[PDB]
Amino acid sequence: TDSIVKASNWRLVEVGRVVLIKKGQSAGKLAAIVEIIDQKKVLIDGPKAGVPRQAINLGQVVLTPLTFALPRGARTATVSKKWAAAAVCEKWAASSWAKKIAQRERRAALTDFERFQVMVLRKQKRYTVKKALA
Amino acid sequence: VEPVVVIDGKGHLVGRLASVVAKQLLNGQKIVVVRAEELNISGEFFRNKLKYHDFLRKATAFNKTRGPFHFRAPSRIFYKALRGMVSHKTARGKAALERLKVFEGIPPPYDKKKRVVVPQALRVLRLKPGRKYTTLGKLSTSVGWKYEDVVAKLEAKRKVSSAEYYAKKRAFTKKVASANATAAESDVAKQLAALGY
Amino acid sequence: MKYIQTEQQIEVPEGVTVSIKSRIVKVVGPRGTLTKNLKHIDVTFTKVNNQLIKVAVHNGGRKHVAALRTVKSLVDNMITGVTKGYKYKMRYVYAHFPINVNIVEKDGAKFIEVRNFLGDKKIRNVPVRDGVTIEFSTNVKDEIVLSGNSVEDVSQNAADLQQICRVRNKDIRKFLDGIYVSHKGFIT
Amino acid sequence: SHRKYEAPRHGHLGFLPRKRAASIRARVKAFPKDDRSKPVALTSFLGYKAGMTTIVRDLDRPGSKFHKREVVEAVTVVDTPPVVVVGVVGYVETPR
Amino acid sequence: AESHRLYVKGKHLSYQRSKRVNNPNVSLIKIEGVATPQDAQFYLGKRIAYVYRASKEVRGSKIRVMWGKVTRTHGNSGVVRATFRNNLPAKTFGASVRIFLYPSNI
Amino acid sequence: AHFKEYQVIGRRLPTESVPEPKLFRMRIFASNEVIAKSRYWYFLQKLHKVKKASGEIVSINQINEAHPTKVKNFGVWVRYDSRSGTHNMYKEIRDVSRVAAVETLYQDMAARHRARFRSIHILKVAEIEKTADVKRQYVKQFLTKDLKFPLPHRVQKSTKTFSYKRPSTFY
RNA sequence: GGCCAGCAUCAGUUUUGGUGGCAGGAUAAAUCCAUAGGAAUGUAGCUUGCCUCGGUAAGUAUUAUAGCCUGUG
RNA sequence: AGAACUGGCGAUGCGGGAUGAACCGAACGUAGAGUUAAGGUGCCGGAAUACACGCUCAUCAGACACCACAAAAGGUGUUAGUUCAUCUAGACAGGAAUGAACUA
RNA sequence: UUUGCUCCACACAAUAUAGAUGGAUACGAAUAAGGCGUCCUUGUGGCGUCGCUGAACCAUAGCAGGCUAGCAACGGUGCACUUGGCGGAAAGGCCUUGGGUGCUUGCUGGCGAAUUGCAAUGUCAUUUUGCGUGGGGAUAAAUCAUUUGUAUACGACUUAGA
Ligand SMILES: [Cl-]
Ligand SMILES: [Cl-]
Ligand SMILES: [Mg+2]
Ligand SMILES: [Mg+2]
Ligand SMILES: [Mg+2]
Ligand SMILES: [Mg+2]
Repeated sequence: TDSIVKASNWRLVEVGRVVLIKKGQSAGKLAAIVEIIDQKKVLIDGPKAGVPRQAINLGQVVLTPLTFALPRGARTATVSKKWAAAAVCEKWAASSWAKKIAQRERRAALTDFERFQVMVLRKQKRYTVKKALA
Repeated sequence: VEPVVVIDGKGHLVGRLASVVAKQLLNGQKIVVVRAEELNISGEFFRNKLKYHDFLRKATAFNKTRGPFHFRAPSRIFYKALRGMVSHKTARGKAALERLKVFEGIPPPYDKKKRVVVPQALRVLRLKPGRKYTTLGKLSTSVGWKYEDVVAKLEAKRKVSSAEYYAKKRAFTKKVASANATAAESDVAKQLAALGY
Repeated sequence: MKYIQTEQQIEVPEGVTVSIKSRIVKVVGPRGTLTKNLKHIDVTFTKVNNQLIKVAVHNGGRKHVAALRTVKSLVDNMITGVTKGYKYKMRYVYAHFPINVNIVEKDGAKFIEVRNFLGDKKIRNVPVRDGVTIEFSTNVKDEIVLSGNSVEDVSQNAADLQQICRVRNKDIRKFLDGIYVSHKGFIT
Repeated sequence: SHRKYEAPRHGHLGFLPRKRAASIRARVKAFPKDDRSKPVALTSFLGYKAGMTTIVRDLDRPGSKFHKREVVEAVTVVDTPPVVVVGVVGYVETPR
Repeated sequence: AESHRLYVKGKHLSYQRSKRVNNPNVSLIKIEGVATPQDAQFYLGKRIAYVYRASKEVRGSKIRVMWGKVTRTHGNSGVVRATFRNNLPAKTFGASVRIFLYPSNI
Repeated sequence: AHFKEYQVIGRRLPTESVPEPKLFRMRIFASNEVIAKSRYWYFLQKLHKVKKASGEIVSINQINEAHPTKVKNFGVWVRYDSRSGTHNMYKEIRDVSRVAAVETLYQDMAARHRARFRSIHILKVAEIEKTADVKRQYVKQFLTKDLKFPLPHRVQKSTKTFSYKRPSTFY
């Protein structure tokens, strides 16, 4: 018998935390936290996505589970080398969160003819799945 | 989008929910509110109890049956807040109020239907943690509502029936998901993935 | 000023097991078990090892931080309650009329009765809360001892016995008659 | 200005309105609280008022001046023939 | 198929108005799925028809139509302004209207 | 508004008796050049016997932040008028530029002391070069090594009136 | 040719988007690049004492197996 | 109650201040379109349950000029600030800060 | 009081719409925490996984949706019946057994459409009632007047009378 205490799994505001911008000119792009200014402001910089080094409000971004090692106050060139070494882009694209964003974009790009093909394929798949149930 | 929208009043601030519902009624949407006894009001219990006493002492001096009517039920308290946000003395206002139903608990006509929530009026999303709030069911009892225990007993019976339905539905969902899982990696499945579905 | 982070430490002895989930705290010890609901503080409990537990507040003000130390004290009292217990001792004080205190059983409710307080004909009855045991100590004149695992249960039960013997319509500086707590300590 | 002298109000405001009763048979609006650990029995009975008369009895009241002494009291007699059970009715609890 | 709809559902909210004065010549229309003035620019110039029923038949039908058009946007939440050949009756506040896809710029 | 920093150089009008009058400079935080020149004469009339009718503006130039992407700890000295009396204060602000620190200062003064723009004089804005020279505890707490903190109770924004699921505040 | 409408090409007034070429400032400031100096919320390395055979703890140490700051070009 | 200068009401509707002869905006033939003033945009009610940094929890909170009231004096409630002293040479309470006097 | 009253099916008229135009798609609780899957010693347990909105899921092709042929499955769904169980808070609904029958776009075919003339809701829903059909079901009361005084200004109330 050992003590049991449930643990929280919050995403921490820290240097090296990868964030996702949801508002502004850089919406939908990834950036890394470089330094914490105050409770609501941090300095971010994403070079790969073309996000300029800027001080941004924490209400403009969403923290992501990804994190990589990064010295405090690192410059744009240093961030780029660390970002590529950690392969942040590859790890992000492998998550279900990113795939859901990619699927949502694909849904809106469909044409009327392609939507007709989706219905035909869905009915064919439905016939097989319903048969397997019975 | 639904012809009838059923709102679960649990965990909703009364004033913010009332403003949302009043606008919906005037736009031509039918609304049904259930579990009105679980509504929340910002502020501690004593403050809201004091406020109702100020409401209780207002009445016509020469005839008490002419003055303001003080309804004690949780559903009618929410109705009072809602009627104040509608021009109820007009034909347009009367027609809007006929599109609304408020109940304590979940009556049989709606216990098998889908219930939604209003995020703008949710207490957990609006009030800062640590702020005091009052439950409408407890407030109504202290001012003369008689049917708190009856509703509580009926709600317990409904939850037992609802739990059995969910257990049966959950088992069926697991079987359906497995059928879809084993139907993947086929030619049809690959084509659907390329198109987003 | 919205302090970034504050922490407190809780020490767990060898024989005590603590289970905390969703601010529901349960402690198990040799003397028994205790439980407490803490869904009114908004704190975070974390476990370091089997011997240390930390409780923290993130971005809290002056009033919120003050309650963090209170939570530590409450859990500590639970832990020492189930490993050492609490013992409150009270003494009977009177000038002329002796005070007769006995244990009675009214419809299976385990009351404690007070007789002849300032020569009153009224019968004073105090309920005994669950988990509190009452014994009249020997080799000491006019002493009653209350013991239990919960400090709040023991302290409140002793407080009820003291409040029930208050003098009315008299100068209480002169009429120093009553039952007062004389020692607070541990069973062990 | 204030009334020159204070007197209690005439009448009781809790018996309003002073209107004719809806039916000649008055309604029983409350029944004794049920005790399920007892045999089934009625809680009320029906009868017809006949009149009043006078009785004499001893008084058993320690401490009273007229203790163990005869007193004269007025009584009312109600004619109560047995009633006939002709049906049952069931009620259910509702939020209304 | 089970559906044959070729229009977008809309609601008649009210007339153009200040706090105490209304203007029956302009009606405010809410379009489902539009919650931004930028989205509402797509529907500018589209024809609007209000369809209602009557007990008396005149030109071989018991159904009558009031025709209109979207003129401009209104506010920040996707509401648009519309004008009809005959002003919509005030009893239709909260009634459904049909926004067609013609004239088409696609 | 969004403040900008200017340098304003002014002089007294040249005269036959006294040619080449001395040049005076000061740094002004203002929304635009029109306000900046107005503020220049406002402070100059508190220090020298001169006014706009007897002076001339020589040059006004915008001053940009040398390192607009570096976090700095600024020490700010201010003088302001309350409802009864005048007081001097010292405050510390952590940001990436002087204009951003000054905008925060005006918001802070209005919020905590109800001081309007007309009642505030900025005596000096300087950057605290060294750590351990910070003397306000609400700034020192952000200078700790390997600072980390979560964001509990996340509240998401909904674009629809009705939701078909109970929201969660996990983060 | 009376009533009510649709489209196209124009004129007057106005509303809302996409996009191109130039000018100015510290001839934007930054980023980036080259070079010199410096420091700590001190990286590697090294010493020291407890340490469930590697993890901290504090001294040294200014780029090394991380980096950052300032000036100049 | 009685004077000075100017603008108003009376002789004047219209938008705003819930409501009001005088305040704010603006003065008026009959219509159409566009843009604004003062004032507003949770619902009544046309228009962001917009964005940003703080402050406040009241067992009689507060909420917008004219305007439909509140004072002296106080609070280890909470926030920021001024001056002085103690503290790395271990203070205060019984291992990092602490004490006192003041300001709003 | 000249074959009336009631229920069922459609036959035609009248009446009206606070406003159908693919589907109101059912756990509870917590939010400084949970959902789902999985394993065990079944717990305030271990492990994995999900969120960051319904932008979903289901449904969705055919004269507003016709007439026919074949293939592969023995599934999917509509209608009328039928077995059983459950639901009283306003239950008037939900689930299930069996066979009959129509459709099936899961796949492959063969004919039909025009002329509403370049758009005109281009009419496909459910509210109530009435008049004619035939297949069943059921054969009363109240009031005035008279009478009573437990009632009463008058009405009303309370009693009696084949
Ligand atoms: Cl009375
Ligand atoms: Cl009579
Ligand atoms: Mg009552
Ligand atoms: Mg006159
Ligand atoms: Mg007013
Ligand atoms: Mg509005």
